[PDB]
Amino acid sequence: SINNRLALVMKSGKYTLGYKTVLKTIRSSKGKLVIIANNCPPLRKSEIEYYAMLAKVGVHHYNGNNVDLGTACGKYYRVSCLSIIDPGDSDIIKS
Amino acid sequence: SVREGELVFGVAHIFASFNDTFIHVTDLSGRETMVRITGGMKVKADRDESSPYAAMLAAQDVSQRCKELGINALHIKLRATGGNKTKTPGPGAQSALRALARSGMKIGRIEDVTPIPTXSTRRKGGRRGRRL
Amino acid sequence: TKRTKKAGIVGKYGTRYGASLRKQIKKMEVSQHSKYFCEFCGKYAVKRKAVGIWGCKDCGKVKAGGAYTLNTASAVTVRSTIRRLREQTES
Amino acid sequence: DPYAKKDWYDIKAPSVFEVRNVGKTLVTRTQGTKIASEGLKHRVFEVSLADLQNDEDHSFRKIRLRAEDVQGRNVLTNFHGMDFTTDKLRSLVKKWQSLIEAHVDVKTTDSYTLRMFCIAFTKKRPNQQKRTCYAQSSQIRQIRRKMVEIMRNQAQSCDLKDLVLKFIPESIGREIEKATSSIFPLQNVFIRKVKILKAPKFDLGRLMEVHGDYS
Amino acid sequence: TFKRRNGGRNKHGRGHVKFIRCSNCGKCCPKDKAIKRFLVRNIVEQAAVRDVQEACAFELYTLPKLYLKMQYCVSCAIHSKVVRVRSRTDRRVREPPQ
Amino acid sequence: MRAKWKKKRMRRLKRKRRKMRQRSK
Amino acid sequence: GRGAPLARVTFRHPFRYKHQKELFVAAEGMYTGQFVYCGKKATLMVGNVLPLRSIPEGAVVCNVEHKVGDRGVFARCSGDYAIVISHNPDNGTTRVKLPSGAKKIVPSGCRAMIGQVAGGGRTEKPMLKAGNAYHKYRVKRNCWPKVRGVAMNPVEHPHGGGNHQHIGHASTVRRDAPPGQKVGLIAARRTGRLRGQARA
RNA sequence: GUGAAAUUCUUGGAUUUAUGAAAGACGAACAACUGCGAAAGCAUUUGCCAAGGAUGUUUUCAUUAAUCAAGAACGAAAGUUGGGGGCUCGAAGACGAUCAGAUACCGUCCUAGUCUCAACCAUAAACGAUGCCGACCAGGGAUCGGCGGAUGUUGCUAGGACUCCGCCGGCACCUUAUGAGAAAUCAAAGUUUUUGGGUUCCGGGGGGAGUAUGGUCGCAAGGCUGAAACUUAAAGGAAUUGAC
RNA sequence: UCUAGUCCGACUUUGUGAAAUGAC
Ligand SMILES: [K+]
Ligand SMILES: [K+]
Ligand SMILES: [K+]
Ligand SMILES: [K+]
Ligand SMILES: [K+]
Ligand SMILES: [K+]
Ligand SMILES: [Mg+2]
Ligand SMILES: [Mg+2]
Ligand SMILES: [Mg+2]
Ligand SMILES: [Mg+2]
Ligand SMILES: [Mg+2]
Ligand SMILES: [Mg+2]
Ligand SMILES: [Mg+2]
Ligand SMILES: [Mg+2]
Ligand SMILES: [Mg+2]
Ligand SMILES: [Mg+2]
Ligand SMILES: [Mg+2]
Ligand SMILES: [Mg+2]
Ligand SMILES: [Mg+2]
Ligand SMILES: [Mg+2]
Ligand SMILES: [Mg+2]
Ligand SMILES: [Mg+2]
Ligand SMILES: [Mg+2]
Ligand SMILES: [Mg+2]
Ligand SMILES: [Mg+2]
Ligand SMILES: [Mg+2]
Ligand SMILES: [Mg+2]
Ligand SMILES: [Zn+2]
Ligand SMILES: [Zn+2]
Repeated sequence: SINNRLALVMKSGKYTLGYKTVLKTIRSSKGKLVIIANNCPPLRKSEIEYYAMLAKVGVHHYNGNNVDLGTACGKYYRVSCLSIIDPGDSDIIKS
Repeated sequence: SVREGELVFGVAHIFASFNDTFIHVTDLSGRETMVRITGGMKVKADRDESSPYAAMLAAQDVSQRCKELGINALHIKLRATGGNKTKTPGPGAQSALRALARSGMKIGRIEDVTPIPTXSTRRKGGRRGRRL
Repeated sequence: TKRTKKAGIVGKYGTRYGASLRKQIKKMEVSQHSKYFCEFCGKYAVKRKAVGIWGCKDCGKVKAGGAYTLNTASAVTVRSTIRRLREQTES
Repeated sequence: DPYAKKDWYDIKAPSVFEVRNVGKTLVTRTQGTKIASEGLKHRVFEVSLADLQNDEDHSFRKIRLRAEDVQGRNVLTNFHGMDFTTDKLRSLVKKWQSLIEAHVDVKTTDSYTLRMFCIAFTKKRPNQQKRTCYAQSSQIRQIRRKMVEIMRNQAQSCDLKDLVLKFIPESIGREIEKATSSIFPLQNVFIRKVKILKAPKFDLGRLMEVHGDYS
Repeated sequence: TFKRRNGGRNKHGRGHVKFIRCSNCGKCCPKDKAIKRFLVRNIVEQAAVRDVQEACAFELYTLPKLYLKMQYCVSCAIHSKVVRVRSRTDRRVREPPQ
Repeated sequence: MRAKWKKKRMRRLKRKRRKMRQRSK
Repeated sequence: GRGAPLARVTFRHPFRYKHQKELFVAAEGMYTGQFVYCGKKATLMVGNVLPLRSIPEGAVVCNVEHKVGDRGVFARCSGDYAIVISHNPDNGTTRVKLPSGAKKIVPSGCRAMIGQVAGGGRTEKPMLKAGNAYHKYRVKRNCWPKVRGVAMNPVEHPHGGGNHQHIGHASTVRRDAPPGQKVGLIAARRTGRLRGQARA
């Protein structure tokens, strides 16, 4: 899994958690990698992928629902998707 | 339609239990019974149905009937009770096989076909066994 | 404080119907009135509307489930059984 | 009396084996609502491979032959599996050594579905001093894995006729022993049993390929 | 008084051993405690080998052997004389006899 | 008397006392 | 009056410009917004409706048709289902096990929904009250409460009358008894507590 | 089917033979003075999930430890409630024998049960009849796991298999007394009147009695806790000679 | 002493074939 690599970003890199901010980062090209939970709404999932394809940004499908993704990020709220602005330590390379 | 010298092989199913003996002759497929004589058909007491003497008489009748049908060679498939019960052939197995050999029948390939479970269902008698 | 030692939710029946029936109905009384995890939105906001019908308060998804529980034991077995058969046919 | 109305028929084996005169079998003569050919169809005959191959070294192996067609007085059979004799298997299973068994379901090019069973035993070295030749469970799993892989390859490519030709010399057994020697030396590597789970519907054209003109 | 160091069975470093059923009476007995004998003999008794061989339908044929593994309980082994009561000194001898 | 059966006898005797005492509460 | 929930499904009409509304017995696991596929080539997933010919052996199905096109008569109650046993390509028929445990032959063209009927386990919960039974049958039919025949007078029931409440004759009555005489255990092959293979 | 029989089945085709299918259970041989697990217990294949001992280590923390009232987890079989399943076997019940009698042993049929799920029960000769941690004190071979060294063979792909030496850890066994013990016997049950490493549980003649009572746990079956009055000169352990 | 219903057989609705067996 990518939990170990993701944990490093939460304390050393830059990120935005949530659907509204993820679109903002894709619009400004600040997002380098988009992670989406497996229970994300199908329409929302397609929209994010279309945005990422338009901005030439890689998309990775998280192995879990929004609950697991938030916990892996060291937070107490569900996250359907997130964007990585700064990889921090070898997060975008091996993905 | 058999010429002289040619052997017409049959299959003799010998079931040698400790209470009775069966001498069942069939074809190679086992789906066509030729003759079937049991030790109980040659004795009057229930105790002698499995005796070697009863098995010998049954074998003699089987051998005579086989010749009438043109059968002169027999494949032997001996078996005990099997299953979860005793695997030891009864006392009439040796007598029946020897009697067939001494009646003009040419013994073919002998095999043991006792049903052997690869595990099995629980045996009767309880965990303390048959107490005598 | 602890209002009842063991009766719990079946305390609404007072002294009626016998202890065994109250004990027997307690399992289903607790389950049918509890919140269940919503696989779609990820919230514990699924409650029974009617027998066999379970709707999520947040996302509005309505699901057909068990009479008193969202997922019956046989429901899980059927899904795995159907999944196994589909893989063989789709091989 | 009942035997006076039975007609004897000869059993013919496929062209794979040497001797085709398997034996003779009888059946009640054709009569209304009971056709003689129907009674003889799909009859299973168990005969030692020594008789078919006329070699006493193969007495330990039995061949299952089932009737396919009845052309005149000859019953045309076909390979329907094989198995060891009870004495043979009981002789190979000995104490102080490891027993390894494997099974695999494979489909031949003729749409025949088979279930081959393999068996092998650990072998002592000439200079070995310890009384046992046990193999570790991890080694057993490695050996079993190679048994399955080799069995699939030999059966998934060849047809039923060619596959049976490999059982007589036990070519598959030698290949398994050669491949697994790097893991643990083995002895008595055989294909213990072969089952015919699903067979393609009858086709007289293919049946006569392995049968000659017995007229 | 403790009669045997092994307690009449063969169990070390394990709690439970599944039982087997006595070949004679069917009594349940732990496998490590049952008396086991592996009997190998010709399927045809020596008194009938000559007759069967003369009637053989093949030029060469080896009579198959009968392999039977017998598992007895203590009571049946003693009664059947598979094992006998030995003196206190001779009980320790574990090597099979001649 | 075998200890197991003596134990069985006492257990039966305790049921009668239990039932004979709850008869009057 | 029906324990099993129902599902409203909208279909596109094959040749008319309009929507086609349908009402299906809901299968366990169905949810709103789910896509349901009906036809010969529909995939084997819970909720889809397939002909028995396309359903492999051992599958769990519900609302199975008895006649091709009758739209489902079998295994419709909550928590009930049918099991596909085997197929017979020669006869074009299929063997299924019904909820009662009986095996039946149906043509392979009969359709069936994959899965079991939702709402199972309903009957496990005790009613505990006459009023709960009253509400249950208030929406079914006029069959509750039931008065025992032995509590009636002879004029209105064969079991009525007598200075003690008792049947007075065998409660097992033959199959051919005329209406008004056929009360009690009708054509009973046996009576009493079902012990042993009887209760299988 | 039995010592012998009978209950029982059978020309309406029993038993027997071949083929095929279903059902449920079980996992033979391999299988051992072998392995794993806290114990109970664990044995068909492959995949997945988390966990673990030992070994190796010139890695890291630096006393964080040992044993434990209270309080907790697990705990064969049987049993209890309900659903499923219900082959085999089979308490109770019935019957056939045997017998002076036979509610038994033997035989035949069979209910609960035996399998599974959910929830309880917490007891076994649950035994190594031997609590756990630590040090020391004979010899010997075999075996299981890991590692180090040496060596030349393999119808084999440095390695594996085998051979030889050694180290650590484990299940055990064999000889022996310089030891211990009432002895049987024990390499610990040794290092104890030359008495003291640490710590928990627990016994005080035999019965009454694991009974009465109270409390507590359990749906129940019962579990845990647990007396007294009174009675008795023995009961008991190991070993010896006889008789049987 | 009867009867609705119900079960059962024959004829009727009721035609086209085949095979086995049997009678004249
Ligand atoms: K023993
Ligand atoms: K009413
Ligand atoms: K009533
Ligand atoms: K009355
Ligand atoms: K517990
Ligand atoms: K060692
Ligand atoms: Mg005795
Ligand atoms: Mg919301
Ligand atoms: Mg090794
Ligand atoms: Mg003694
Ligand atoms: Mg251990
Ligand atoms: Mg134990
Ligand atoms: Mg009522
Ligand atoms: Mg009145
Ligand atoms: Mg009246
Ligand atoms: Mg096995
Ligand atoms: Mg092992
Ligand atoms: Mg305590
Ligand atoms: Mg338990
Ligand atoms: Mg205790
Ligand atoms: Mg103890
Ligand atoms: Mg302790
Ligand atoms: Mg202990
Ligand atoms: Mg070693
Ligand atoms: Mg010693
Ligand atoms: Mg002291
Ligand atoms: Mg005392
Ligand atoms: Zn939701
Ligand atoms: Zn015994």
